[PDB]
Amino acid sequence: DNSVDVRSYPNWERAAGTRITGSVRTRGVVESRASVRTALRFNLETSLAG
Amino acid sequence: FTLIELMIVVAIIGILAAIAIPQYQNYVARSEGASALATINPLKTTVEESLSRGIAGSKIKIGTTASTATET
Repeated sequence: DNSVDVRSYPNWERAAGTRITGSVRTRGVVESRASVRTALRFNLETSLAG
Repeated sequence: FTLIELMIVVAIIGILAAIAIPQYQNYVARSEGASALATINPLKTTVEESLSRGIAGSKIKIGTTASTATET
């Protein structure tokens, strides 16, 4: 979570010091995850003895 | 009533009806100018203040519309 202000060039009240005019809030959430893959190969061998 | 008193009154009326009157226009003509400058001189102070503070010209105006940190 975070917040930031917004201010344009000198305006409002006929001042000359750059006053605040708005704001923008930012939110979110971080997530972490791990994965482990494993692949094993095997050869088949068939037969028919008699 | 008699004629002596009436004639004396008529003569005194004509006598009084002889007072001269001098000019009285230059007095007002000079008083008007003595007031015009006295009224429109002090604005130089505000002009110099506005020009030396920081704000630029043009915005300097007259009237009664309050003031702010930009216009005078």
